[PDB]
Amino acid sequence: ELTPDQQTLLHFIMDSYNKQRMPQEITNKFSAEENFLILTEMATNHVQVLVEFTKKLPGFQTLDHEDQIALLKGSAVEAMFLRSAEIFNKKLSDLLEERIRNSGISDEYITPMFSFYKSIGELKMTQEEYALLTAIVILSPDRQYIKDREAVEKLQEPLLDVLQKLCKIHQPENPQHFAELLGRLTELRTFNHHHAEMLMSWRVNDHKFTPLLEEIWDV
Amino acid sequence: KILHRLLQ
Amino acid sequence: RHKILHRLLQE
Amino acid sequence: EDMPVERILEAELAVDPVTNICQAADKQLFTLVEWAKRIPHFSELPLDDQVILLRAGWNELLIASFSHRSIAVKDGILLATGLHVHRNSAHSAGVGAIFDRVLTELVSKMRDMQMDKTELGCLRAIVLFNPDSKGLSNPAEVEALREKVYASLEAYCKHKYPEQPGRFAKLLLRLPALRSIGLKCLEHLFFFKLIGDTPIDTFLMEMLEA
Ligand SMILES: CC(C)c1onc(-c2c(Cl)cccc2Cl)c1COc1ccc(/C=C/c2cccc(C(=O)O)c2)c(Cl)c1
Ligand SMILES: CC1=C(/C=C/C(C)=C/C=C\C(C)=C/C(=O)O)C(C)(C)CCC1
Repeated sequence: ELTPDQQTLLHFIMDSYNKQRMPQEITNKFSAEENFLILTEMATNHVQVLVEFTKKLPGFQTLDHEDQIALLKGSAVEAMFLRSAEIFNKKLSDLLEERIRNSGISDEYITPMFSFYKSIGELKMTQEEYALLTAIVILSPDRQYIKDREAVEKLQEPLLDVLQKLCKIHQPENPQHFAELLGRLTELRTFNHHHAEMLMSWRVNDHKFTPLLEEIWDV
Repeated sequence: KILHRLLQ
Repeated sequence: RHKILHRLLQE
Repeated sequence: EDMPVERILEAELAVDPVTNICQAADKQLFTLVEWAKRIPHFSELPLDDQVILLRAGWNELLIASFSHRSIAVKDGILLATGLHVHRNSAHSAGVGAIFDRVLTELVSKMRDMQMDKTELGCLRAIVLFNPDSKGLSNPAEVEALREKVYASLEAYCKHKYPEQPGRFAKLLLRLPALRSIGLKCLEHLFFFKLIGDTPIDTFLMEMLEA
């Protein structure tokens, strides 16, 4: 059956994914340099989007002022991969791909990346699933530099419960659709491990990741 | 440097 | 490239 | 079920500190192949795929086994040869950071939830049936076998541990931490191969080339 607090808690969450926002005049802003700058501007903006999404998660603001920061550094990569997977699987997007291909990404990171995007777009996720899975990724207790783990673990728990009921209700036909999402969590860890390198092995125009990205991922 | 400037 | 592993998986 | 948990559990039952650890890894690599052959339906896959799955998962599969085996000991790890390695030996060898993650993210959590051997064996079979492994001849049927473990594990947990609904999820959410730990262990080992620091025996060396 549906949850004790039910839709109420998920609707409070989904209005952070309502605030999920991209107003433009078709993005006025062709070249490997240019493509890089566009992607950097998208990443920086999605960082801002993600920071907002985080403060509104249950119990987040309360818990420790330093370890607060730690989760965002440790999870931002994974949230951005998830978001890109969502973006990449749409028709309304299609030439998002061209920018990532021609941006000077060392060749190894291409194929796995687009393969992960494909595994995501075979899972028929739905907003609620994207929102919840993103929240689960952010509140992962097993990230570098943390003292208050058990506390993170308790905020995470009820999100799993909600996600499990939602994946029975929406996708009963693929019964293990619940657990399959968790197996994308595992796979996100391979991208989080490689990212410091991908960035370092990134061919640009003698520049650097705009100050916020330089901080969140260091040096 | 923008660490604590995003919780405010 | 993986001789030991190939041989052991024979069974 | 087509992936019965009894034959999974039967596979489990059937089977310098960096130098000692490496030696135990090499030993357990031989027994790992024997374990995998005993897992329903793995030996049925094309050989090339069997090879791919074990080359992709070996480090995680082995870390999971020794972590479970080490629940009993106090700050440390029981190797398969019978030697213990304790946090202090670990830190005095330049590998304290990764050793600490093993103890806290794996050994302690396995101990504090009291994972049993059926549960361990199933988690390892999920790791083995990794459909995202590069170069699989048929990703779909490895995905299908993973899905069978997921279904068999879920029905074991409802049945045996009906007091705790957030326990299927709890077990599966050891796998991301195992992957991060596994990547860091491989990093070290390529680095141990690179400088010649430590003797890496034959099977372990094979798992570390491309
Ligand atoms: C520093 C920069 C060079 C960079 O280095 N690594 C990645 C990188 C990551 Cl970190 C992950 C996966 C792949 C890649 Cl190459 C990057 C770009 O990262 C992006 C690119 C695009 C998006 C689009 C978001 C979007 C579009 C439309 C709409 C919306 C929306 O708000 O809904 C959101 C996002 Cl989030 C992150
Ligand atoms: C854990 C660990 C490492 C990983 C090695 C591996 C993956 C060994 C696996 C199996 C063993 C040790 C025995 C058994 O299963 O009985 C290395 C050396 C990188 C650094 C120190 C901590």
